[PDB]
This record gives sequence, C-alpha cells and structure tokens, in this order.
Amino acid sequence: PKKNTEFMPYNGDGFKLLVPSKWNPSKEKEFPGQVLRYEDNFDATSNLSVLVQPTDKKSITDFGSPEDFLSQVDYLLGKQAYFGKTDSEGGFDSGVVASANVLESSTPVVDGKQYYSITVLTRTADGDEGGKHQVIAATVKDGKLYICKAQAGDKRWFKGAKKFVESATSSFSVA
Ligand SMILES: [Cl-]
Ligand SMILES: [Mn+2]
Ligand SMILES: [Mn+2]
Repeated sequence: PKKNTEFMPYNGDGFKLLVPSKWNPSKEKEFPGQVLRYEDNFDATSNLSVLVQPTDKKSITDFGSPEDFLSQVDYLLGKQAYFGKTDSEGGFDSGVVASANVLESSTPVVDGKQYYSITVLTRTADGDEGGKHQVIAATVKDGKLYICKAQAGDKRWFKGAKKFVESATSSFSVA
C-alpha cells in the first residue's frame, strides 16, 4: 500500500474517513465532542471536524429527516448569539445562522448502517464575509452520535475544495 498524495485515510476510535493530504491537524476546540479537526492552513475556512457525542437515540433516523437533524445540530453552521428567523418562507427558516439554504440531502445506507448527509450554503450577519458551503454527515452507533462536518468558502469550493469536502464527508464511516 503506497501513499496517496491527495487523500489520506485516517482511522480514529470507532470511525474512519479520508482527510486531504495537504491539510493539517488543528488544536482548536470548535465544537462539543470534537475528536478530530483538520484545516487548510492557507485558507482556514476550509476545514473539517469529527465529533463524537453521547446521544439518547438509537439511529440517526430517530432525529427525524436530514432536515430535522440539521435543525438539531445547527450550532454546526454558525455562532450567532441568538435564535433567529431567516428570511426563507420554507426549508431552513430559523436557527443560529443568519441565512441557510439546504442544497441537497441524502440518506445512504452503508454496511447496514443508516447515514444522513446534508449540504447547506450559509451566510452570517455581515455579507462582507463570504458565503460558506457546509456538508454534514452523521450516524448513530452504540449510544454515540458521530458527526463529520467539512466546509469551504464559496470561491475555494469552485477551485477544487468541493472534491475534498464531499470526499471527506462521503467517506466517513463508523465501524
Ligand atoms: Cl456560497
Ligand atoms: Mn436573504
Ligand atoms: Mn456558494
């Protein structure tokens, strides 16, 4: 087995995923239950995290649909200091980010385990700050909620970051 110069398989406790080879580990504690964080040091809005949290649920489906799940983890999307209505008349219409557009979601079953994935375009209060593309994949096993969230800014997304964000999240697998 030779080294891939683009994607790096990473094995953690109970999970594995592909991490971009040119990204580096981050010691920033961003979210509850964080066990991994990697970032593009030359654009830190490109980053990924793996979180492992306790949950009362048995399956990701116990949260409801992918859209329901997103509403229950919307702290992943932004750090707004208040719960607020967005200006959408449907879809994501309220939470802790100023604006969120759900682009797509999916419910892949892999090795007999139900995963959710959801892709969301966000903005904050100052629209002098660029929009972000955030992809969240998640599953539940053994009393734990496993989350992989990867993201990149709009411009970086269309200059190759898409591949890395979507690959990281879609590769995320729990034993
Ligand atoms: Cl965007
Ligand atoms: Mn708007
Ligand atoms: Mn965009």
